[PDB]
Amino acid sequence: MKIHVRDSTLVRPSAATPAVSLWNSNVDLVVPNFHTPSVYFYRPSGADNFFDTAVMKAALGRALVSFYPMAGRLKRDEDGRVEIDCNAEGVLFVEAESDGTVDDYGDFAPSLELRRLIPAVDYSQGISAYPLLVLQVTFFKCGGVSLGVGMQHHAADGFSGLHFINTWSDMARGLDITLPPFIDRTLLSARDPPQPQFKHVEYQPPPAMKTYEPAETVVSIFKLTKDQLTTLKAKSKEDGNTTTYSSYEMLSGHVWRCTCLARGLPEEQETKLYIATDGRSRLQPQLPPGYFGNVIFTATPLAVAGDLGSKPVWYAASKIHDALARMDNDYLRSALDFLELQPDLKALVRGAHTFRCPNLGITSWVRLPIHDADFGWGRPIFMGPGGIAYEGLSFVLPSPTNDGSLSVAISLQAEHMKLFEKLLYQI
Repeated sequence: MKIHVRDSTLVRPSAATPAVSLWNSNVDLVVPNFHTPSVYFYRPSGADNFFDTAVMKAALGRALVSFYPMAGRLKRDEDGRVEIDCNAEGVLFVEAESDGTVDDYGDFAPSLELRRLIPAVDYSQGISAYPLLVLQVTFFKCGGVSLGVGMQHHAADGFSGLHFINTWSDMARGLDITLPPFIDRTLLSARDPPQPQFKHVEYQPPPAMKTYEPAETVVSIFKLTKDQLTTLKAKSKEDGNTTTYSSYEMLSGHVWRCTCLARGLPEEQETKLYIATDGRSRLQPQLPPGYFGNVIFTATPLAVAGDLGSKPVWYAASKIHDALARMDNDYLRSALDFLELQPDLKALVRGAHTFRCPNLGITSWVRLPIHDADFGWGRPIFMGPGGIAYEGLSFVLPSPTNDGSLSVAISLQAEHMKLFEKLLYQI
């Protein structure tokens, strides 16, 4: 596929905004130095102004008035802590055309081909050189469009990112803002003095394999029907168990169990699962609605591969449930204090090393309004991560339709992926 840039421009807020330095909490700092990628695809609606970029950019400028740190730059304070200079220098907006088609992406498995639909960022010129948000509208030969989004993680987590994109699309459709963002991350300050309660399992080194060989990773995506999910949830009754687990818990346990078997892990091999969890739900007092920043904490259940394999899915689901249950306000506040006492927070950012065999990360977007980004020409037919970076990461994506199906997108070694698919459908 050939992609050709027609125009690129910095879009600034359409009205005055505060000229301030925005503090980053410890949760805003334990994030990649990258732009988190996501992509939206849209089919032609028949309209004559399909994804008119003037409509797009005007609505973007309005949205940036309320989300003004999105238009800022990173800088460091005197002590070297990264903060957001809310200088309204603007967001990058790229209009692109492609000699390919939306059909060329098939089932939209989030391979690294999607990265071409998001603007590239040069990280070699220091942290202030690039915008915090980079956007690309690509016009395909077939008439379809992709919106590619690259969001610098210090500014916001997925929840705030979605808040922004859906606000933007509302404004493109002529609406006013539904949920004003709340901008003040000092609500997530550590206690003084920091008083950690635990040696937080989520920042400890994961189990290892004892040998490594090299592995290319493939990315696939698999749909599970409503019927299949219902059947899966009902397996909680297996072996006379009477505790019920949620569909989320049962599916994540199922994926975990399937990954272990697909990878042929030895029976005694330990495995750690990393589950992102939104603290907005648990922190006390309630964070204001529309809180703008990062509030993602990690639940990390542990198991033995042989036990996951030889026991019902609800065994894995129970581990997941317990690991999530313990993350109440006290535990989240503990984690903030734990971070405060770390000497180097970027050392805690998880990479490919974290999610290699035997471990796994599962991110669920099933609860989230990811398809509400209707800019006036319809909801997307697909929304996903813009390329799963490495082996051992998975995303659970709700259907764009109301058929109650979902998709598991996952990155595995190629020899593992085929067994994985077979096991996933043994419901």
